[PDB]
Amino acid sequence: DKWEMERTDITMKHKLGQFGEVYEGVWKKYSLTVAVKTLEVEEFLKEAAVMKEIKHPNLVQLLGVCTREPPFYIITEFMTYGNLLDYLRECNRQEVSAVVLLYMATQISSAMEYLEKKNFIHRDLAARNCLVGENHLVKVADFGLSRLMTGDTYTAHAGAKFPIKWTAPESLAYNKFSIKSDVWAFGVLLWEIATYGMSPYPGIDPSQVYELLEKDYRMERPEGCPEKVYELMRACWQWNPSDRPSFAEIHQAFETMFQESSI
Ligand SMILES: CCn1nccc1-c1c[nH]c2ncc(-c3ccc(N)c(C(=O)N(C)C)c3)cc12
Repeated sequence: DKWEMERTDITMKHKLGQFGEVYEGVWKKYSLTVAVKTLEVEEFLKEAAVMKEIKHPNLVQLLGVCTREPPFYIITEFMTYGNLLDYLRECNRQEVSAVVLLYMATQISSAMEYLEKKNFIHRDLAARNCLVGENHLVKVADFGLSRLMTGDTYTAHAGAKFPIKWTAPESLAYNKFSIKSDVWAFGVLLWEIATYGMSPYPGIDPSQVYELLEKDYRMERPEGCPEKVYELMRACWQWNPSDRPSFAEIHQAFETMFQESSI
């Protein structure tokens, strides 16, 4: 297809390794700095297939694939400032102000509304899996997206391990994932943003989080976080998946807040 590329079109500059086999590269023809994911086989090739169907300003854009013979490449745009978590921790808070925080939440929710619309599920939404470009542009990392009709559920493989503090209670107890477990994770992401990259449930060991969530314990409102934003967080953390808002509802709320904060 139009996506298929020659391996020799790209030269690798620097290895980037929390994301795995991921490199900074050069698309020589365009003098363009790119990101390259290299390599099981069938899972990797499906990743590439799904990414061909993703087209949104706030999801990392696929540029090309090398899938004919090993070693296999997935080539995407390069996000200059790296992951959002480290970006928030290291930022100038006078530059990355409250309105900027709303702007980033609006961008992420836009991408998630798109996935909700297009029957995709993320399953690993967190600040570490969002990427930052110039001028506070934020894009959701989309290399591990899966096909799932919005409303349907996925049952994780036996012995699966999750990032507990981002993981919805139905996922923790029953290994069940849906768009609503993404909504839960987004709530935790909101908290990460509001705190400029604090670790969620600070001091609480992961193995004790589920029992607390049962008892209706939730994280308290972060310092300086608007009540409207915290109410959205808490709506995302509703015990019953069906009681949580949709990303369409969430995006509309943030877009309104961002427009009002600008005016
Ligand atoms: C498919 C390729 N891929 N797999 C995972 C992420 C990306 C990626 C795509 N586009 C990217 N654009 C930029 C970066 C990037 C750049 C600099 C950085 N310091 C970091 C960073 O946060 N650290 C801690 C290594 C991340 C990663 C990706």
